[PDB]
Amino acid sequence: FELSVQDLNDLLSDGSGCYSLPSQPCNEVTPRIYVGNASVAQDIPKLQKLGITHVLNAAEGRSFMHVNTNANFYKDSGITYLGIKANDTQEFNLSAYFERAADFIDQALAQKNGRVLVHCREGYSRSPTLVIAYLMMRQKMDVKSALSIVRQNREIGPNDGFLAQLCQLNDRLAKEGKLKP
Ligand SMILES: O=C(O)C(=O)NCc1ccc(F)cc1F
Repeated sequence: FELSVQDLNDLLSDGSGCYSLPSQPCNEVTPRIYVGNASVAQDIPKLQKLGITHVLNAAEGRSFMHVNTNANFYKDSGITYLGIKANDTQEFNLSAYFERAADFIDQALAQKNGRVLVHCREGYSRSPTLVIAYLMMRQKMDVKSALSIVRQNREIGPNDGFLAQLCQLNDRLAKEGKLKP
């Protein structure tokens, strides 16, 4: 999938081939789904104002490359938490979590007042990958349309390994007849 990954890179970059970082801490990328950074995840007052009911930490961990939070952190607010201990590297198999994350997003949106924040450290690689996978798996969007819609609403940049994982997901869903044209 080296070309399909390059094709996805061309959709992320500007036309000069360069990659921009997020211009804001948090964005609603599709209705009731937000992608953001560590600071928004750790600002409970901000979360309550946005009306976030569910937080999916896609970078849970203890290092400087992780966000060191847990369900306890959110007990007082009544926010429902899910953590995934992922690393932002080309070899980390985030695809093993796609079903779990999609189920959690579905759980959040199944309540009419539900709003989910999917976040990582910068809201740039780990978290957008999960949202894109969700859109493909649960809203029948092909990878190009899903990545494009997220990228229109937030500067994102999944690493090439994550992008290769999304391409393999796309091939499987296509063949199973689960993608809209
Ligand atoms: O998966 C993530 O958390 C993620 O967003 N990684 C990108 C990133 C992390 C740290 C940094 F200083 C600059 C970055 F662009």
